[PDB]
Amino acid sequence: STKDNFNVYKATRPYLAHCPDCGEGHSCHSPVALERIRNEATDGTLKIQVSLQIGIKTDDSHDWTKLRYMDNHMPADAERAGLFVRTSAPCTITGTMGHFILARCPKGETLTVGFTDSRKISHSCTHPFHHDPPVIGREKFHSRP
Amino acid sequence: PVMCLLANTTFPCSQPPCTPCCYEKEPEETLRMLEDNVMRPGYYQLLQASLTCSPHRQRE
Amino acid sequence: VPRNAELGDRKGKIHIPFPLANVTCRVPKARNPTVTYGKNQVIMLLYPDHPTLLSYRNMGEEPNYQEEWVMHKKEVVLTVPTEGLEVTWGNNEPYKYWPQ
Amino acid sequence: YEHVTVIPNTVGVPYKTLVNRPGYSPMVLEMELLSVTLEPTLSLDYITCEYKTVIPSPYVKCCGTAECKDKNLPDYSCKVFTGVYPFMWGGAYCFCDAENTQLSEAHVEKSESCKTEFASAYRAHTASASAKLRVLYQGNNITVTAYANGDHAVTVKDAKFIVGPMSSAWTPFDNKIVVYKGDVYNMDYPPFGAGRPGQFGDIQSRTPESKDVYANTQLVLQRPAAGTVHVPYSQAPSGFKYWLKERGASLQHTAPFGCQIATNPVRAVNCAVGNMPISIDIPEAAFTRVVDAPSLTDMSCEVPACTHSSDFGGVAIIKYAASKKGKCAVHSMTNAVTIREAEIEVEGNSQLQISFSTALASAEFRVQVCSTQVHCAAECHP
Amino acid sequence: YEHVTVIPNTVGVPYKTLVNRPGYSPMVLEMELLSVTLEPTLSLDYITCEYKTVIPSPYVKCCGTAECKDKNLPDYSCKVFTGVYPFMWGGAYCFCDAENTQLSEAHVEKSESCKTEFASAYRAHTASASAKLRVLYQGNNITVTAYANGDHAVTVKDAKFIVGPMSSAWTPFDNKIVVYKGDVYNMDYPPFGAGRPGQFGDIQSRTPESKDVYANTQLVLQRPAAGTVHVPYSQAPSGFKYWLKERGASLQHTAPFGCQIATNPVRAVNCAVGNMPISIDIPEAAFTRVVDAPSLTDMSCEVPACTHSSDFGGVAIIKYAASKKGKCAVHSMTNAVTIREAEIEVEGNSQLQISFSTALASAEFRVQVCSTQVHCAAECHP
Repeated sequence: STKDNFNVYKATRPYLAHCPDCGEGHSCHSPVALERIRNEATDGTLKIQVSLQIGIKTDDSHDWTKLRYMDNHMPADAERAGLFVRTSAPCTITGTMGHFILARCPKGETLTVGFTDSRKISHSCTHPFHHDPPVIGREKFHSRP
Repeated sequence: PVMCLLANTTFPCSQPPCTPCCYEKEPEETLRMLEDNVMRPGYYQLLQASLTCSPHRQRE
Repeated sequence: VPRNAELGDRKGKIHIPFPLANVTCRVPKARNPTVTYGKNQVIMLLYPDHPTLLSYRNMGEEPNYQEEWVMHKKEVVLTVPTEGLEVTWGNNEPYKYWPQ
Repeated sequence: YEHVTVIPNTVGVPYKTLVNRPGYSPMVLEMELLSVTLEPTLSLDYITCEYKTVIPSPYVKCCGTAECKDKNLPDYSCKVFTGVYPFMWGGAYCFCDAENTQLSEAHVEKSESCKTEFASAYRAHTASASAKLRVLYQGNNITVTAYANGDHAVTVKDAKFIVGPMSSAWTPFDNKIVVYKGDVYNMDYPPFGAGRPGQFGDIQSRTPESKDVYANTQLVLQRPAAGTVHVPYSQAPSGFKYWLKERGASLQHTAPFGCQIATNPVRAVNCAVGNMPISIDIPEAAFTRVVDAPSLTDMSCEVPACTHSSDFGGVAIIKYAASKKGKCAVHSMTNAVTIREAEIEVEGNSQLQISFSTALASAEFRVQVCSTQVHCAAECHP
Repeated sequence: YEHVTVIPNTVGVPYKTLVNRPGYSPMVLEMELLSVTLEPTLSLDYITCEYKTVIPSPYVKCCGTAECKDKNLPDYSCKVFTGVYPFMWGGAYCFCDAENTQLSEAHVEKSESCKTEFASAYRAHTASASAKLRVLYQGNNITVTAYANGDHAVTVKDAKFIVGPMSSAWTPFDNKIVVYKGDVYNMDYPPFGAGRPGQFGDIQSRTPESKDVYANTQLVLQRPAAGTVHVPYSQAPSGFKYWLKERGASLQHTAPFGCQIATNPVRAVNCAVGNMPISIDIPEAAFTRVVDAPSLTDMSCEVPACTHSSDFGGVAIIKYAASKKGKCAVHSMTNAVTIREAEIEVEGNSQLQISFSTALASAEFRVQVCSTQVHCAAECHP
């Protein structure tokens, strides 16, 4: 019995959507298009939503080392290691699942999410986003105690 | 008892008539049924049952 | 992405990972400064390792709340009234001062 | 016997009170205010949080004209754009060159964060004053928690306590207050349905569970870019996010009289303002008759060491002639001097050592040991 | 165009207001207050109800001495009775003739009834005034619900309404109130921990779900009857049961200005006190230019029937000569006379019938139909 195998990803799919900057300021139909950046977390954690699906393969199976994106008409598999998040400098990715990414980012004015496909071709999406998280408490510190 | 809707009928949300593998059998029909129950309190009970696949031609 | 022309306002909903939740954040407490005294006056030698917020108020009718972010080595001269003075240095518990 | 005294409304200061019931040996009671709580009655007007701009997929009607309809949703915006020709990866989305329309629609509702990240707008009225008092009664510390209204009678070990009424009716809270987690702010917040864009109250929800919300975010839909499927818009940024950085210091930091501010429930703790009357109805059994106790005569006082400070910097040696052995209460008859000892054991022609606190450089005070007074002359140093 | 008027704060009375925008045909608006709600902000201090005296089976220690221990329970009472010899149906319960003790114990807690039968003690502060207004606007009745603070702008059919501020800040509610089901009482209730035996507050619970309660019921355990197993006691009867019969008439019956009192939420409805200013920003489209409106000439008025009363006891027939067909506003130019009709349809050389109300026996008044005035002479009967 596989009565506990509820997989919502069998019904859903990664997609191509508008991105204003796919690199060098030019717009494209991006397989890593930025949908929404959430910054309600006072600890500074960013909840990022993209057009692709992380941790899912084309056959709908769950694999944390894999990523699925829309390649022209059909979805294709890509490596999780190739996925990156950056503002003014690289971000620390804390969690990935489906359309969602958790990231700890340094101060910036833009937000970029990208990956490397099967053909070794890099794909990225840049959106203007002011990131300067407020101080937790009364001391501006760097590392977590 | 939590009730869901399918055309002219009412049924228990956790028990749609398409079971097992609702989506594998009829993908369009399953999604249409789920869309019709989006406002129903037992929508997530229906989503769980419709997107679960434990086929007959299997040992476990 | 454009809406499907054939179907109307037809939609479904799915649960998402990583929801927002209330937790606890651990913050460091700045080292206690070197404190010297004078007539209705308190002198603190602040040595911050990172930007540290210094705040103070009189414990009487006129609190006169003042605040400043201390970036580096700074000596602070504060007047302690008869009613008393409350000083908060970063994440430390407030220090209270009274004249003898 | 009812003993009535008045102490300043200051927490962490032990006060000595001399109970003198006629024909009974003097009794010294130490009283210390542990906490003074001012809890106002709150009435929730609304809650505010970060808003969410709900934008579904735009309706691109190929070879036709789309129609906007009035939807009863907060900040509902609808616009039909003519002469559109959008493109997808594999080419043009529409068959027609001209006569294609894009229906852009949007509305405002509470963000997913509203359950976790929110500020509550309360109407604060007539606070009930409460006090926690430590009493050194019969060599033991007793705790009395009572409303400081001068009516609430609290009985601990047969001693009836009536605390207050407070000399000052002062509160650090105004008529309208705003609460965010552990912080309280005095704010004349906008009423429900009067919130401004990009300011506190741009989105207003009467309760956190409320389905319908008020929204005034200045949401305006814009014409999409040439050959692009998207819903561009102009909107004033989150008023709650703006308030979080513009709020300034909370009441815990700005309030006069050294007020400590706590939440769950919202209360003012240890506001050092005015004085507090104390009524203690001490039972019959607690007292010892003068005859049951000792009679003191030929009393003399010497101060070999004194320093005028906040603590007991003074030392006094009192010589006496006691009629019999027993326990005697020690109390200062001068309010400018306070004694550490509340009770000492006496026996015949002997001497006692007490610790005293004073702010005076030249301290002249009277010490009552049992029912006899002795004058102490002290030259206290800085 | 902003039309500003002031009406008395009286519900169920239709008032006629003449809107005269320069260069535009006069407009008559009928306004009626449907309800005026005064809802105070409540802060629950505690709840009270019938108490329950919990008495378990007494501990009858045969051939031994039982020992009482201090239990942290409300009104905890414990007493050990010596020299007991209790009997059951089949004889003596104890083997020993002497040296048997009975430990009687009791405590007070909330009764099972406390969820159903209870009174709530609230701290009531600064009430928010709200008004429901019926406006006869463009031949249709529109309902406007707004806060009577003179700030809350409510737009219905493009007409912006600003109600208040109220001329009177009067409220039938005091600082401290008590609520029982559908009844509200002005009561200076005892604070928490200050309740007296046999009176309102003998038992006090901060919330209805609260595990720990305050109790002062004067519970005293008595020595059991000879050879009898029972726990006799003396206690002051239920303070809540006593208050239920001693409360008197509620605010719904005692409040001045004909106040109606409702619960869930606690509010004062239709308190006939002071006046209420009304601001109406009538849109451009609602108005008709004088030139675009019919012109009336050769006007005459006849009153065939009149009775001077509170209602429309007068009948008037007005003859006219209209330049064109259209709608004309009807208004009394004399404040001592009021007309039921706000708008009538005119056409050439015809006549109109109106209903009027007056207190005068000899009523001489002017009626403005569109932009022309006509004098009416009326002999009204008692």
